[PDB]
Formats: sequence, structure tokens, C-alpha cells
Amino acid sequence: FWRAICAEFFASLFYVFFGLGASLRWAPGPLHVLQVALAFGLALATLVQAVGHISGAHVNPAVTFAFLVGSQMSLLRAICYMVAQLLGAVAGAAVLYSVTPPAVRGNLALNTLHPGVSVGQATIVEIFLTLQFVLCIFATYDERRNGRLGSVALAVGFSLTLGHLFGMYYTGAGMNPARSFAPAILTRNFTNHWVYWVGPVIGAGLGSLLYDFLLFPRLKSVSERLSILKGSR
Amino acid sequence: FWRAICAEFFASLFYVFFGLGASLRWAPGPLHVLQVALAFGLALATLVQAVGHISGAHVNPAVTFAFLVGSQMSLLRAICYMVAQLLGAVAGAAVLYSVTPPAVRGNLALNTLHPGVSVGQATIVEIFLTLQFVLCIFATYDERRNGRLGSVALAVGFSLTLGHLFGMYYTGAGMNPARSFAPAILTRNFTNHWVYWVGPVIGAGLGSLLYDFLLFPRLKSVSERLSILKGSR
Amino acid sequence: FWRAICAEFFASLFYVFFGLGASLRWAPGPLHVLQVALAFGLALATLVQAVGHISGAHVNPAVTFAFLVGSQMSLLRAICYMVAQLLGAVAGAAVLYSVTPPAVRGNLALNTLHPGVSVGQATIVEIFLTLQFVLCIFATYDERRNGRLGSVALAVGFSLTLGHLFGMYYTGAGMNPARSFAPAILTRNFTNHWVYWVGPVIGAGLGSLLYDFLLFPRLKSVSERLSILKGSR
Amino acid sequence: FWRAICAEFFASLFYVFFGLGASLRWAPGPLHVLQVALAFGLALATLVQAVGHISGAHVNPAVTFAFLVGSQMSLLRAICYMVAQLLGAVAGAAVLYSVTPPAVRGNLALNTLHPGVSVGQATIVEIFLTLQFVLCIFATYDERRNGRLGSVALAVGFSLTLGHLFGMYYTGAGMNPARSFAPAILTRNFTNHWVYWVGPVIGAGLGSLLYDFLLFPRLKSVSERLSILKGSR
Amino acid sequence: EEQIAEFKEAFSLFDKDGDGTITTKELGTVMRSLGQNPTEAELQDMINEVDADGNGTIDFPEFLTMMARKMKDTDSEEEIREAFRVFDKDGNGYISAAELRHVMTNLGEKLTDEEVDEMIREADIDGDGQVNYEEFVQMMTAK
Amino acid sequence: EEQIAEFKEAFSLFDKDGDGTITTKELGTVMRSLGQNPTEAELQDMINEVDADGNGTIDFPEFLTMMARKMKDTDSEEEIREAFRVFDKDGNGYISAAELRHVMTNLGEKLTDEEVDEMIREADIDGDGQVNYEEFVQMMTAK
Ligand SMILES: [Ca+2]
Ligand SMILES: [Ca+2]
Ligand SMILES: [Ca+2]
Ligand SMILES: [Ca+2]
Ligand SMILES: [Ca+2]
Ligand SMILES: [Ca+2]
Ligand SMILES: [Ca+2]
Ligand SMILES: [Ca+2]
Repeated sequence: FWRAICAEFFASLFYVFFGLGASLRWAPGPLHVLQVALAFGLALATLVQAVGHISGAHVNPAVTFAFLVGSQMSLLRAICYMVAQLLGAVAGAAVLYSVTPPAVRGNLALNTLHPGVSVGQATIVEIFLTLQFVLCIFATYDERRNGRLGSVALAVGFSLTLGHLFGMYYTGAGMNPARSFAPAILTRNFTNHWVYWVGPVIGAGLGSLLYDFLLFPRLKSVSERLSILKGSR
Repeated sequence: FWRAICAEFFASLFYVFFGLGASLRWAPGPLHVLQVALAFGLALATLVQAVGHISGAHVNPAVTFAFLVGSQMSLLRAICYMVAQLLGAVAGAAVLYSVTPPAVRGNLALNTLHPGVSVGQATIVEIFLTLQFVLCIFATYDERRNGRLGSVALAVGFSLTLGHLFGMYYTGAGMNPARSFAPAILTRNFTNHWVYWVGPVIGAGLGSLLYDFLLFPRLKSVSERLSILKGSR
Repeated sequence: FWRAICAEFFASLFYVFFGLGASLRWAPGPLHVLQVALAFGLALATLVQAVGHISGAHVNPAVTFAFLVGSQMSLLRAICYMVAQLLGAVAGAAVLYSVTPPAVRGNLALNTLHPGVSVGQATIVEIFLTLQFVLCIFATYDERRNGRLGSVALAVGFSLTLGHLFGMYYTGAGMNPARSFAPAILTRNFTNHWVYWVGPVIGAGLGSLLYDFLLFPRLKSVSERLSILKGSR
Repeated sequence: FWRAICAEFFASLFYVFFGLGASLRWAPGPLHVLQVALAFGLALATLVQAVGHISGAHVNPAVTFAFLVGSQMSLLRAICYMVAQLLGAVAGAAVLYSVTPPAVRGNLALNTLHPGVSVGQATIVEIFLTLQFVLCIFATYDERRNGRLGSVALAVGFSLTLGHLFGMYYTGAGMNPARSFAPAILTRNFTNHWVYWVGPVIGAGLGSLLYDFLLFPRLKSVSERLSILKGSR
Repeated sequence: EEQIAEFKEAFSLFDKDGDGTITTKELGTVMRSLGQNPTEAELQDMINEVDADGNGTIDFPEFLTMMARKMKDTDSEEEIREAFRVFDKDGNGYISAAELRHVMTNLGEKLTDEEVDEMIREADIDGDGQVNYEEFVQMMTAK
Repeated sequence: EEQIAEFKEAFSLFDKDGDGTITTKELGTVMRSLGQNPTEAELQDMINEVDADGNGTIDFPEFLTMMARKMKDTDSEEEIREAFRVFDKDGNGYISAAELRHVMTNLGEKLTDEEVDEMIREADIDGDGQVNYEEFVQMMTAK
């Protein structure tokens, strides 16, 4: 349980460290977006391969929340996961700052809304981004399906990439409270930050819902859970 | 059956929402194409992972049509699928419009022909695009093959990406009536729209045919199974 | 056997049609290369998924040659495969020409050497390109290995992409006689064409050699061959 | 054992040949990075598919070192592997030089630090790059996990791509002593070269440690196996 | 008569509430006090997999049916011993750690001995490295 | 005595060259006349999988060992009938098309009946849809 917590901590540090790091600079969006979308996507696919078998590789409070309301983890693990993810992100952002030249640092890729995008619109965008994202996670993590899944780590990563390919122009694509938080608390700037917690969380909730439950073919959700009684009985 | 209909509805909304959304703006084609090609491809790969096990993830009237003439679904499911896909697309395009700033809205990525491309040429292009696409879907969905397929969701998605990498310069790449329809009915512009129903539909029909009316091997395949039988004697 | 010949014919038409089509235009190389490299790669990955289980998806004389000297196909199939691939390519190039606006047609993406690259250097480049390519094909097609291969269609496709990411600046990356031939015979331009047959062929030969044989760790190449006697005895 | 040594030799030649070759030129970083990141990533994914089953496809002294301190290979193999990788790289760089036009040769993509990046910061960057890289290798090579891994060759390759997407701006991303060495010894320039041995080596060491000197679970894992046992009773 | 006291307190530990049944609702309470909040539906599925009434209410004797007979079929102690012999390749009253890994790997799960060792010497009475009948019941009835 | 003429001409068809042996070299010639050019090494592997001498020279009687006894062990006609009973789940002298697909799918190859049907009514004598003993030998000895 504590190995998984460490997994979530290191994966979040790496995720944020590489995601933010690859986002430093500018552009109008053209190749900037493609590159940042791929960096985050590949950072996730990499980390999900790295620690997915150890903790499920949530590296995202919204994703963990999704799994909580989905009743796949305890209220205890969830909170520890989010704690590990939040400190993990901050550290990665920190280590990133320490090794990156100023001028290039900018606002450490702080998630930001586009001037012509209202915070309400931006929150709906963040919701759809996280919704398709979580939906892909639930469907691909689902033990009750496919032998033609290929790598679920890549699927999930490419889902994240998709979220960025679309979302960056609108909100820089948060899809992850922890990833938005890290840049926020280190630059002392929480302008519109509410968008980056609310959207993913609601989107994550809708995805978990839209998909759920581990009903009605059931079966390994039942046997994975009779052993959770036998280890407690 | 109704879960699958909902799958096709949500997947089409997401597909169109993210595909169109990532297509907003301009360019000559250079990185614009790469980015939009990837967005659609990854949107599909994502959705095929998300609901492929639930409805087959058609999210495309032409693809559903392909499966109909291929005799893999009932005339009833097909129509319900297309209905769900058409309303699904329109909704995604709608929700997209609602959260996107004007000026950036353009014509909501309405499929459009290139000035130097005749509607006849454009229809042949759309046919080849959908043909290789459907062919990839049939071959990868085919239960009678491969254990080295990897993710069929990605295969299909990358097939869609390929269609865009080539087609966008010609017709903006429709490959999906529903995806072309959505932008059309919301911008009240059906100029050349016939191309985006006819090409995919014919291409989808040719792919379904080319694959199952090739008809199947047989004899090298049989000797490859007697080989595994004496590989056990 | 004739289904496979048709597979090789259609796959070569599609391969060339989409590869050449996505290569029309210019650039210095920057995003042009990335895009064309991906188009060919994804065209192959798509086609290998589409007809790989039916004919092995060679869609490349050099690849078929590789399999011949590798003793995995008969002298009869090889020639029929190459015939199908050559006519297949020409047709795709033809159909491409017919639907593409002039001015954009250029020289139909004819493989061409870079001014500062000697034909000898260009031939060595084409050799290395095809060598890593064929090596990837042999290793991934090899039944004697991996359960962690993922999609061999993508592997092969990405190998082709790699060949382009590197080679396009030098020779436009041929890696396939048929793909070079098609643009050649339709534009009546065989300047340096020898490079595009010799390099891939030698590279293909070296790859087949470098890898070979189907001993060690033997077994299934003996079993997949005793039934080639039993179907002939 | 000697086949594997040859594998490491050829894979390193190919790896460096294609990686360096695709890196020749300039840019600010925009599409240059994306392209070079993909080239290296796909070169690795290709080579890991090509010889991963034969030698484990280390093609990287730091990776081999990682496996040594991880106690998965003998001190003898490791050294032979690194010897093969170093000569392999030099050869690929050599053959690359021989077929590449001057002016384009530059410094043969010699790993280089960014002016505003201290050698200490650059070494920490190289450490994180190699750390996530090795961590992905260990996790994906680990026989004790996943049936949803997909291609581990691609995972590893995309991890390398991620390292480049982030690192190139800082250090050109070495992540591989042999790959840094080759350009170094042929251009007679070892300025800051220490960074490219120390970072990867330490990062590789930390990854090997972080993964196996995490130490392993136990109890949740056991409960998830008693789950499949009562899933059969 | 020590089994009649052990099969009292190994039920009393879960029936603090006196009514003489383990219900799906208290399978929710124990998990809620342990800081979870399950789905409620898949408490019925895991219990009706054994439940003789189909009822989701596992009374004083039916809890001992659930741990020592493991079916809906009155005296399945011999069906526990033939369910041992489906896993064995001899039938010596004892399921080896190796025999458990044989039948698990027969479903294609390519796993290790070290994550079955932790679920034999969680309760192993004779130390031997196989699992006897009374050990198997007590390895689901720790007290 | 019709089997003694059938087991003459079903060898004569491959021994046009008179020396009384089917060799690895003529396994190369027949494939070369049919417009192939095999590797030569894996002619030894496929034959020493059965060859009683280990030799790569399958003389007049040893060719009938290779088609009717199928081991290096003198009178394996009963080992053909127990190799039928490894594939059967009854042993009635007859391997069903269904029993062949059962044992093939037991290795995890999830295939179809239609690509075993193309290799039973290639020689099926009684039409029935199973494979008897003399049918199995003649389905490797077509003449
Ligand atoms: Ca009670
Ligand atoms: Ca009761
Ligand atoms: Ca036993
Ligand atoms: Ca014991
Ligand atoms: Ca003779
Ligand atoms: Ca003899
Ligand atoms: Ca039978
Ligand atoms: Ca019969």
C-alpha cells in the first residue's frame, strides 16, 4: 500500500516535471500544441507502464476521485494517493524550476484560460477533457474486457494527448488538479485555478458514472472483493 | 442494445466535439494537417477503447453501413446506430460551438473541397479514404485473426489519421457522414455535402466487399493448421 | 494464393496512393518530413493490419526478395507478389494522378537524391534504411518470439517512418522499389532510379541475412513446412 | 552470448546512425525537437523489436549498467555489451559521416548543453531523463507483470522520445553514453562530455534502485491472487 | 469440545448486533468502519455464490456452511475434498503450494510462488508447505 | 493383397531414382522442380522428428514406418491409437473434427471448424466427419 503511495508520488513528480518542462516557452499553438500534447501523453503512457501494475498509475487527483466514486478504492487510499500526487507534482515542479534557466521558466506552464474563453466555458471544456480521459481509463483498466487492447498505458496516454490537442488553446488543458496546482502554488498565482479542480473533478465524476458500474456481467469485481473480506475476517 | 446505442451517441458527440474542436483555425496544411490528423485518429482510438467492447465503436454511419452490407448487424441496429451517431455528432458540434469563442469558430471545421479538386475527384478521394479505413476496421475487428494485432483501437485510429494526412488537402477528409453532417446542419451550409455521404458510403461498401467478397483463404491457412497439429505429434 | 496476390496488389495501390499523395508539395524538410514519414508509416501499419494475415503484407519487392532469400516463400509467389506490387503501385500512382490537381502533382513524389549526396552514398543510405526495416519485419514476423510484441503492423510501420525521418533529406527515402518505380514510369524519369532498386534489395538481403535463419530457436519453421510436404505428397 | 553481443553492436550502430542522422541541421527546437525525439524513440522501438528477444536490446551503456547493479546480467556480459555498444555507436556515427554531405554534418549531433544551463543542472536533467527511461525499461521488461503491456519496444521507445521532447532544449538529451561518445570521439570534442556519462549512469542507477530497491509487494498482490483462486471455487 | 467455542467466537466477532445473522448490511458496516464505502450490490453476488437460501442473510449455522461446506448443498465437506482433488494431481488430503500454482497457471496467469507462500503461511498449522482440510477451514476462520 | 501394391506405388511416386531410399536431397529436388528453393537444414529436422535410424535416409520399409508407425520405436501402431486417445475424449477409434478442434483450442489457438473441414474431406472414406485409423494413414498416403 505504501509502495503504491510512493509510486503515485514519484510518477506525479515525473509527470509534472516532464510535462511542465516540455511546455516551457510560447507559441501561437501550431507545433507547440502537438509537442506538449505528445509530451504529456507519452509521460503518462510511460508512467502507467512504469507503475500502473503497482498503484494503477493515477498520478491525478481527478482520476483517483473517479476511482473513489467508482468504488474501486478506499477513502483512505484515495486521500493518500491525492496527497502523494499533490506533493509529487509540487516537487517535480520544484526540481524543474531548479534545473531550468530563468527567462525560459515563464510561469512554469501554469494552466491558463484563453482571453475569449469564459471561466464557465473553460470549466465545461475541462469537464469534457477529463470525461473522455477518465472514460478511457475506466474502459481500458476494466478487467472484464478485450484481448485486443494493446497497451492500455498508451491508450490512456494518447487520450491525454487528445485532451491537449483540443484543450490547450482553451485552457492549456489541465485535466489534472495536481498538475495545475504545482505551477500555481509555486508561482503564487491562483487566478481561475478553480476551473482546474472543478472541471476535471466533475468530468472525472461524469466519466466514472457514464461508464459504471462493474455491473452487470460482474464477476472479477466480486472475486477481487471476496478476498478483501478474507484479508479482513 | 440500448447501452450500445448510448455508446454510439456519446462516442459520436466526443468524436465530433474533439475532432472539430482541434480543427478550428487555418493553415496552408503543414503542421495543421499533422495535428488534426492525429486529433481525429486519437479521438477514435480513444473512443474505440472506451466503447468498442460495448457497441463496436462505429461512431460513423459509413462504418455502420459497412457492417450492415457485411451482414454483421441488423437493419434495426444500423439505423439506430446512425440515428445515435447523427444526433451525437450534432450535439458535440453544438456543445463545441457553445464553449468556443467566435472568430475561432469559423465554419466549425465544415468538410470542404479544395478549389482545384472537382466534386467527382473529391468523391473518389473520399471513397479511397473510407475504403482503406473500413478495410482496416474489418480486418482488425475480424475475430478469425492475429494474436499480434496489438491495439485495434489504435490501428483504426491511425488509419483515420492516415486518411487525414492525405485527404485534408483535398476534401478536409470527411470519412464520416455524421462528422460532415454536424458542421453542415449547424452552419446551414450543404455546399458539396453530397461528397461527404457518397464517398464514405461507397468506400465503406467497397471495403466491406473487398474484404468479405474477396472471400477467404483456405488451403495455405489449412496447411498452416495441420502444421500446428503435427507441431503437436 | 490468389487472394494473397490480390492483397499485395490492393495494398500496394493503397500504400503508393496514400504515401505519394501525402508527399505532394515541398518544404525544406521540417514538418514536411515528419508528416510524410508518418503517412508512409501509418499507411504500412494500416495495410499490414488489413492484409498481413492474408499475404504477409509485403507490398514491397525488396521485402518480398528478403523473404525469398530467407527461404520463406517460393520463387513463384515472390515473382507474383512483385508483379502484383509493381502493377499495384503504378495503379495507385495513376489513380492518385487522376484525382490530384496539377501544380500540386509535381513529379508525383518521385524518389530523388539530394544534390550533395553521391549516388554511391545514396545507395548506402537506401541500404541501411531497408536493412533496419527488413530486420524489424523479420524479427516481428518471427513466430519464434515475444508475447510482448504489441502490434507488429505498427512496429513495421514505425520502422518505415524512422527510415523516412532520416532518409528523406538524402534520397526522399525509397525503401521500396515498387514505390519508387510507380512515380518513375509515370513521369518518364528514371534518373538515379538504380539507387531505389539496388539499395533496398541489397539492404533487404543484408537484413534477411543478418537476422537468419529460422534456426535458433527452430521448431515452428519445421512444423509450418512438414504440412507443405503433406499438401504435396 | 555472442549473438547477443553482435545484436548490441548492430543495434547501437543503427541507433546512432539513424538518431544522429535525423538530428543533423538546426532549429530553435519547435518541430526539430518533435522530429528528433520521434526518430530516436522509433529507432529504439524498432531495434528493441529487432533484437530485444536476442540480447534485451540495451544499446545503451547506462541501460546495461542499470541491469548490472540490478543483478540481471553478469559483470562479463555487461562489459562486453558496453564494448559492443561503444564500438557500435562509433561505427554508426562513422558510416553516417561517410554518407552525409558536409555543411550538413555539423558536429554530428554532438550532445551539448544550453548556454543558460549549468553543467550541474544539465547533469540532474540527464539523470531524470535516464531515470524515467530506465524505470520504464525495468517495469516493462519485468516478467512478473501485465498482459495489457502492448509492445514494450514502443513503450521504451516513447519513453526515449519523452526524454528528448523535454531534454533536447537543455542538453540535447544524451540518455546514452555510447550515443554521446560516438559524436564526441569523432569530432574530437569532449567539452562537458562528463555530463553525458554521469547523468545517465546515475539516473540509470537510481531507476534500477527505485524499482527493485523499492523492494516488492506482497499482501494486496496475494489478495488479488486468492481473488482469482475463489474466482475458480 | 473446543471447535464449538471457536465456531462461536469466530461468528460473534462479526455479530456484535445479536440477531444471529451476518447480513449484506453489516458486510457494509465493517467496511465503512474500516474507512471504505463499497457498492452495495456486489455484497449479494459474493454471498449468493455460496448461500444455500439465496437470501443474503447468513445465519449462525449458514455462516459455518459458508466456511466449511462452501456450497448450497447440505453436506459439501466431501465436495471440498473433491475440489481439493481438482487442484491436486494425487489426492493425498493436502494441496501443495506447487499444485495451487499448477492449476492457477493452467488458466494462463504466468505468476510466481512467492505470492502464494503468503496465503499458506498466513495460517499453516503443520508448517509442511501443503494445505490440509482443517487448515483450509481455519485459513478462512482465523481467531 | 492390395495394400502391398498401394504401399509400392505410394513410394515409387517419390523414388524415380531407384536406390530404394527417400533422402533429404530428393525432398530438395521435388520442391525445386515445383519451383521452390528451400533451406536444406530443416529437411533433417522434420524427418528426424520420426526417423528410426536418425539417418536422413528413409528406405522402402522406413517410409512405411514414417506414415503408419510415426515414431523411432518399432511397432508404434498402438502409439498412433493412444495418440488418437490423447485427442479423443472417449477412444472409439475415431477422432471427430470437433475433438481435433478441442485439442487445438486447448493450446489457445482460437480458430474455426472450416479450416479443419478442408483437411478431413481431403481423403474421408466413410464420409462420417470423424477420422479412423486406416483413413489417417491414407490421409498421409494419397495415391
Ligand atoms: Ca447480526
Ligand atoms: Ca439463511
Ligand atoms: Ca496433493
Ligand atoms: Ca500445512
Ligand atoms: Ca531413391
Ligand atoms: Ca534408414
Ligand atoms: Ca472419439
Ligand atoms: Ca471418416
